[PDB]
This record gives sequence, structure tokens and C-alpha cells, in this order.
Amino acid sequence: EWYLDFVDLNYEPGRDELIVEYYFEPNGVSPEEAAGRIASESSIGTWTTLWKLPEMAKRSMAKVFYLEKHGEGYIAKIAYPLTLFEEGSLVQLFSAVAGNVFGMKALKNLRLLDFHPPYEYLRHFKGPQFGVQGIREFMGVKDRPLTATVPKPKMGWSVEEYAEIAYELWSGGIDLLKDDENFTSFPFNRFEERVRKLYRVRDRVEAETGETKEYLINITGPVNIMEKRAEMVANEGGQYVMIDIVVAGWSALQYMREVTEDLGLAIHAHRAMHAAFTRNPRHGITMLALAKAARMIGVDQIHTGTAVGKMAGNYEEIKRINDFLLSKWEHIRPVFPVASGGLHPGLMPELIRLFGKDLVIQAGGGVMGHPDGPRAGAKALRDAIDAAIEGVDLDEKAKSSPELKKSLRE
Amino acid sequence: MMVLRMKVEWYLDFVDLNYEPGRDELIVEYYFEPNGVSPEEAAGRIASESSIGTWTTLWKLPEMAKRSMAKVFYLEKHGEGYIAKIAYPLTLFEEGSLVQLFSAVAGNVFGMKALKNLRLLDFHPPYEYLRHFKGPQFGVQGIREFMGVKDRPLTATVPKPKMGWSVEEYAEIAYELWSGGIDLLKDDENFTSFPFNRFEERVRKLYRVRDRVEAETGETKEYLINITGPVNIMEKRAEMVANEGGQYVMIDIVVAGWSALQYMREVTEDLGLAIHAHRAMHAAFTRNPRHGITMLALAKAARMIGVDQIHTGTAVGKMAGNYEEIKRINDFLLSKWEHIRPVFPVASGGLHPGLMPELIRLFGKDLVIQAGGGVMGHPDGPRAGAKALRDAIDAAIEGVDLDEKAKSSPELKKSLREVGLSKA
Amino acid sequence: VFGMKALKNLRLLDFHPPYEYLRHFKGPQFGVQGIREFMGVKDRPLTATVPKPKMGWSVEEYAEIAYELWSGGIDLLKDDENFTSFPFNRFEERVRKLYRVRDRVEA
Repeated sequence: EWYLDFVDLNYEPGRDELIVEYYFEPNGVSPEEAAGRIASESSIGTWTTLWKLPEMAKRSMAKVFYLEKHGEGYIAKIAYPLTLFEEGSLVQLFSAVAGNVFGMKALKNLRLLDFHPPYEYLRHFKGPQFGVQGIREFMGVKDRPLTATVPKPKMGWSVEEYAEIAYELWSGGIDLLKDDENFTSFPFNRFEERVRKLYRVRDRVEAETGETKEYLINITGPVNIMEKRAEMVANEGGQYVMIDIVVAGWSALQYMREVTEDLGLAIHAHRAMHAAFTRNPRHGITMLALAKAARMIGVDQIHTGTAVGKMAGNYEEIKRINDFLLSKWEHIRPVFPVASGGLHPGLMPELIRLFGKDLVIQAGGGVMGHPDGPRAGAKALRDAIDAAIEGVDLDEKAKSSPELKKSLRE
Repeated sequence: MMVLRMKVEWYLDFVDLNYEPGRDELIVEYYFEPNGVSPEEAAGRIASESSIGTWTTLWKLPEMAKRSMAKVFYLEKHGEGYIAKIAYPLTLFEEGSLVQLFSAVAGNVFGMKALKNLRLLDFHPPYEYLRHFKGPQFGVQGIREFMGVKDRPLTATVPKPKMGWSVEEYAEIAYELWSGGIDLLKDDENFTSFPFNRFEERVRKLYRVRDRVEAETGETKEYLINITGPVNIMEKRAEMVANEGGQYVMIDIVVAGWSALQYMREVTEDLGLAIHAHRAMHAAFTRNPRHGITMLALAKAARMIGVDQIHTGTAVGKMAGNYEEIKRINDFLLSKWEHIRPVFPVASGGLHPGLMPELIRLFGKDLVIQAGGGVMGHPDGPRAGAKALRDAIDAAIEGVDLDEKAKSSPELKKSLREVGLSKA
Repeated sequence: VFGMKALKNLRLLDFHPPYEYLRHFKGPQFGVQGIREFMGVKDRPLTATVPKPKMGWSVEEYAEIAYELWSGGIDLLKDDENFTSFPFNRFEERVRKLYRVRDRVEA
């Protein structure tokens, strides 16, 4: 059996079939053959063999129904019957549509652009437990973006040193303390010691300020360890855990979604390592597909990138990802985009004008750098956010917030 | 009259080309190309973002920050870029957690605007890092022992087509493959559990067939059964396999991920199961020679945690990946490495009986040889194909010409004739 | 009592528990007779050997020395007091191998 049996550019996919879109460049074969190879490798493969062909194999063939020239290559869209899939298992879906296909010698490059799961696939995924509205409610923040802050330096803090910095950041106005992706558990900062202490400091600051404060605490590890750590956070009164979802990976993430369902924890998804496969525009998996999978399983917050006078990724791509994350999508609650990357108070209006108010804004570097110290930097960050939301020029505001003034000089 | 200290840390402070790392530091080798910054600055950015980062702050530095800095100690031009080697103190690591190691050395660094491209080439764990990994439970010698196969490569076959089989149809093809001489039935990376082939129904049936073939042939047969799934599911499926008498599970380790793998290694330690790692999805990040993570590094992580066998690529006409790269990976997999047992390279990609002499000459006898199409495609059927593969391997090992062997092996004779009829 | 400044030296020589104290102790499960019975050795003393050197053996190297010792007539293989569990000789890996060797030598 041959690759062109998987190609039919007149086929019209049913509403119960899953669609994957790929960019590809052929290597020594026709665009049609290459697309047929993708469909084959991601479904039943080849046969031809004197052996009895299994009865479900014809009903499991993928079909390329769209193929067009695009830049230096081609886009194919391919339809997949649900007989190919273990329903509820994102892991098995990606084993099919994002696996061996990337190694095929008959392609120069292959990029998985997007996928579109039908109702009968999507209904076996819960999506986020809280999402934007869930978080807004437990944080008590109805309208403005939320603020987050990873301390600098990002490693090396003892439990006590971390308690002290956390008190300054939260007290100065930060909503969310954030651990660095590399900051898990060390001899001088054991995870359970950190939990015991940091939630007591959190509760003290809530009592002194009257505002809800939370901790994007890094539970990343071997799954059994991440589960135990999630249990410790819940037992101490935490409503968030942070997981490096790409480093940890899809099998752990799906299970952890069941763990956090029982313990009432929102998931903050850090995407470290993503750029190993999401950066190259000709090859890998797009950040959009990654986000879509992550939203389906049910992260409540995820990093996507920013636009920024020093930093800044592709505006269009970021806005496409964010629009998807906030979009209506059947029962799947919307996800907060997390904006990070050289953010500081002066950038807040624009970040907000361009990306809206439904954001978690991570700005630790600017907060830690304030000339009056971290607590003043946090206020400067809340103070320029309030001004964006209200339509006030940052130089007017600065007349009644010297922590923002001191920030604007630089 | 207070004098305060603004602490400043910058990228070039992470570069010291005269630094001599201790034997108890972890070393990572990177290839990179700078974008708009000096090679020094780029290298510094890597060391920084994989360690303590940079910053400007009045706040008191945490005491362990200065002892947690990575240092660039080697930096030289390489092709259109540069190689850096970077040294890491173990204070930066949660020991036993490869998840955390990779979050540091293989994380945010790949997304840095100031690098055009970034590839992690290799890493070298010091003894005090490595000693908190068990490595493979069985490795080469353990598998050889339970399979009862002392010298020759082992054989494996994934049925064709790769999806759609009912439990009964899969039992019938398995009987053929095993009976004709294949050592290891192998599930496709996509083939987990379906309405028409439920995992637990498949285990009950196939291990009965397995045991029947063992009784009939006097040879040990095994099954690289795909337990890939959400971690709890993978765990339950591993328990079902062990319960039925199985000694192997297959995990799609890249799609599943490191966190699940590390835990599954504890599960399999308890159940006596060897792990066959399928690497589907790797090429999304291992294929670009300028950017990503090499198959060698992935393989090293997987060996350290403890997969017992892993796919590395082959040298064929019809699948030839780079000979140099592949041989490097296999050499590593099989090399002495403290207490870490050696791992079988799994060779796959259009193999058939006529390639066995070349495959063995070039890559040795310590291989698992997966020969799907070649076996399933034999003109006399899959049983005959399996025999042809086993006979070609016995000949390669004995230094006997394939056409000489074919005189006492009808299956091998037909297989050889077909290649010629299907070759341009 | 050992730290009292009013004593220059103190040595506990022996103690003698009365029946109502001693009765709340089981003593050995096996003792001499229990051991002789499960070892199948009725009269002669039993023999034991700790390998030399005392440390540094891998599981497989430890299996090979044990085979020699047991096969030549030693009754009891013995670990050195410092030999617990190491990266190159993990206790559970040792247990699995050494008892298979043990059963082989018995056969």
C-alpha cells in the first residue's frame, strides 16, 4: 500500500474527525507524496504483506484533504477518524500526530501548526479547573491584570532569606510570588520547609494589607514527588502550583490535572525548554499547538511572550496565542496568558493597550531593581497598572506615587 | 551615614576561560551562534540563565548565590558558530531529579533572543550527581540472561499495518512472528488501548500465546508492549504486564516526558520489568544540527534514569542516518560508565535479512534489531520472514555467506531473490 | 552514673534480672538449636567468611566470590560491618543476585 491512498483533496471531513495542520518541505519526493507519508505515518502506516489485513485499519486511515503551496513549502490539512485515538489520552494523540513524522527522511522540515479536536474528542478533557474567572474570584481581583514576580537572583535563597524577600514583594503590592523554573528543592531550601514558612508569611501579609496573596510554587519533579508537593501546598492553604510542563511532560501533566482537581489547586504552566522545538518556523511544534494541548488538559495560566521596547517576540504570533487562550471553546474555561520578559512600570500602558487586562504580568527584574528596593518596585508596578486601567498619563500619576516616579527616571 | 551596596551581576562575569573545573562539577557542552552580541556575551547568557541569572538590586544577596554560578571555561569557533563548555556546581541541582537538571540546562536558554541558535551537545555528570541514579535495572547482560540469548543480536517486529488490529487478529500475527523465530513482538508507538483492542484484554491474550510459543519452540519470547499514557494509567498497565508474566514494557519516553519516566523507573524496579524506550517526537528537537538537544544527550539522560534499550537509528540505503553520529550514540550506550549498566541500541528503519551482515559488521552483536516490513513482507508470510531474519543473523555471526546459507534455508533464499526483483 | 565527678572510674560488670523482669523478653528466636536445624548442621561448628577486601565490590564481583566461598564449603557468607548499600552495590540488587547464587550452590 502507497502514500497516495492517504490523499484525497476533494474529501470533506465530518464534524467527528480530528484535523491537524502541518507545514512541510519535501525532500526528493512530490508535495503530494510527502503529505501522504505524513498521513500514513500518523495513522495506519503501510501494509502489503500476504497477511490478513485487520478489519479496523481501513476505517482508521488519515486523509490529506487540503494541500497548497506556502512560502518555501506547503501546508497540508489532514483528517483523522477517532478510531485512531485513545480518548482522553493527549499523550497518545501526540504519539500519533507529533511523533515519528518529524523524523521522516522524505521531508526536509515538518511543523505541526494547529489541531482541531471534534466534540467527541474534546468532551473527554475538562479544561482548566478555575481559568480566568476562577482565579479572579479566589484572588479577589475583578478587573486589572495580576502581578507576579520571580526574585532575583533566581537561585540560592535559604528558606529564611526567601521568606524575607517574599514579605517585601507581597507587602509592596505583588499578587503572586513566583519561583524560578530551576528553583525546586535544595539542602538549603527544602520544599516542605519552604511551604511551612512561606504560607505563614503569605497569611501575615494578607492580614496586614487586606489583599489576597498567592504563590506560584514550583512543584516540578518526578511525578510522585510533584504529587506529594502539591499535597503539601494544599494542606498549607495554597491555591496554586507551578509546573514546568515541557520539561516534566505530557504524561505527568495529565495526571497532575487529576491531582489538582482533588486538591483545589490552579496550575501555572511554565514553558521552559519549549523553544527547543517551537522557535524554528520550518520545523517542530508551534507554541499555539502547545498552548491548545495545555489548555485542553487544563492549565489555568501559561507563559506566551511579550512586546517590549528592549525585549519583544512576534506580536502577531503572541496575540494569536493569547486570543486562542481567552476564546470561547465549548466547556473549556479560558486561560490567563502570562506576560514576562524585561517588563517594568513604564511598559504597562502599552502592554495593556495591546494585550488587554486579562494577563498575569511577571516583572521581577524591574521590581527587584527599583532604586528604593523591591517593596517600592512592587508598588511602582501596581501604581503604573492602575494608571493604565484608568487612562491616566504615567507622569500625572507620578505626582502621587513616588515609587512609580523613581521608576520612570530610568 | 549609611552606605548601601547595589549588587550587579552581568553576562561576562560568567565567562572565565582560565577556570579549571573540579571533578565534582557538572559540565554541559553547547553549540551556539550569537545574534547581535559577542560570542563571549552569548556564552555568558547561557551560563547565566542556566544558573543564577543576572540582576541589579539593593536587596541582600542570598549567601549561596555566589556558590551557585555557572562558569564558561571553554569557548572556541566551530563551523558557523561556537562551542562553549560550561561548569556547574552541584549546589544548583536537586539531586536525583533529571527533570530539574534539564529545567536548568535545557530550559529558557533555547528561547534567548541574543542567540540565533542553541544546541545542547552533551553533559558530563560528576560522581556525586550520577550516584543518585540507578541506571538500567537489566541492561544488556540482564536482558540477555532472561531472554536466554548469549551472543547474537535480538530480533523484534512491529506488525504491519501498525493500527487497527483486534485482540484476536493481533494474537494470530503474534503467533506467526514468534513461532518463526522473532524474539520480541513490538507494539507501534501509536498503539495503546482502543475499544477494539483494550489493553487489559490484549495482555491476557497475548501472554497466553507467548507462553504457548515458548512451550512449542523451547525459546524465550517477549513483548515490548506499549504502556504509554497518563502516568497513573502507565503504572496500572505495567502492573498488569508483570502480573501476566511479562518482563518488558515499552514507553514512548519523549511524548510521555522525563517526569513520568523517572517515576516509571521506580515502578519497574518493583515489578522486575525492563524498559524499551521508543523515541517518537525526538526529531522535533534532535534533527536540526544548529538547534535543540542531540540524540546523544537524550540517550545519556535515558540511560542514567535507566531505560534498558533505546532506538538510535541505522545504516541502510533505505534509512541511512549519519554513520558517525549513530556510532557515537551506540558506543556511549554500551560504554562502561561507573555503576550504570550498558543499554541495548535498537536498530530500525527498513531492515531485512540481506542487510544483516553489514549491520552487524558496522554496529556489533549487541543490538536489538527491529525488522518490520522485511518480516511482514516476506513472500511466504510473516512466519517465513522471521525465519529468514534469524537465519541471516546466524550466518552473519558465523561468517557464512548469505547465498551459502540460503541453500539450507528456503526462507532466506526467497527473501534474497525478492530484493533483487524489487531493486531498480 | 558514668559521668559523676565523685567517681574517677565506673564499670558496669554484670546485671541479674529477676524472673518477673526477664519473662517480658523472648530471647533468641532460633539460638543454637534453631540455627543448627535450619542449616542442617548437627555437631560441627559453622563457618563464615567476609570477603577481602572489605569494600568496593560490585554485585557481579560479589556474586563471583560468594560462589567460590560457598562452593568450597563455607556455610555462611558474611558482609563486612561497613558494607551496607552503595551506588555500585545496591542492597536490593545484591539480594536478588546473591540468593540466586546461594540456591544454585545448594543445588
